[PDB]
Amino acid sequence: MSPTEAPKVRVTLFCILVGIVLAMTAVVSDHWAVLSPHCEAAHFGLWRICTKRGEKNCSYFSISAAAISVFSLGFLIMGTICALMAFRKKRDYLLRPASMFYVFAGLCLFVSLEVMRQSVKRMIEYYYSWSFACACAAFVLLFLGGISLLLFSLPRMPQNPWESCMDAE
Amino acid sequence: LKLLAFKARGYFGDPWNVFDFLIVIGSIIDVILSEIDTFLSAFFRLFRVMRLIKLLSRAEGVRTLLWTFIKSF
Repeated sequence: MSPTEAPKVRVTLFCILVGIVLAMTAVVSDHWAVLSPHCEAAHFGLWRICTKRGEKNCSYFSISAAAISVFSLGFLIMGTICALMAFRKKRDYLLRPASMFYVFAGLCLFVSLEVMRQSVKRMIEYYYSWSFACACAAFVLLFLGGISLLLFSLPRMPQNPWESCMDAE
Repeated sequence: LKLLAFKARGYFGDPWNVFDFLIVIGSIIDVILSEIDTFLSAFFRLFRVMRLIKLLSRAEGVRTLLWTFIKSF
């Protein structure tokens, strides 16, 4: 009850509940780039590429980011199944593994972010408004709500010779 | 082997086993990446190097000294 029902571990776990959906806001919305030739204004994403002058023509062609963000959405499911099952049956060791997959799901958007930047750099201007700063707020959420959950979930430094990491009780 | 020999309850109990798990997973992703690259991220090739930290799992004087100071800071 001490590492799983403390409030400092549930403020963090509710914070991941924000970043679990903001990284889902990014992975469906295709709004993190603006092609601006000057009409041929196109808005890039992972899955659909839509050119807007209504003449809303959304289609596909980017592959790297898409493939990479199957894993960022893959670790997330795999981390929550560890996290949803670690609040019951008095097991808390499981809380730590869940914190692993949220760092990874954090860092598998950050490849995605870097992968999407190259596409806009090779292809007329660039501007991101709606879903790069979404995912750069779900990167920084999941990457840092994972490392802090990790240090909030371990037994902790003993601070005395008798105390030990991983011991009686 | 370690997992099969600790029903997963005692494996994830040792703070070093968690580090082991972390390293492994990342190292694999690295390989799969290097793969889906050529089938159709200089951060994942850093999971190979982090294995060396395990060595700190046996060294008992280094580990001890380390903890001692990391506990004062």
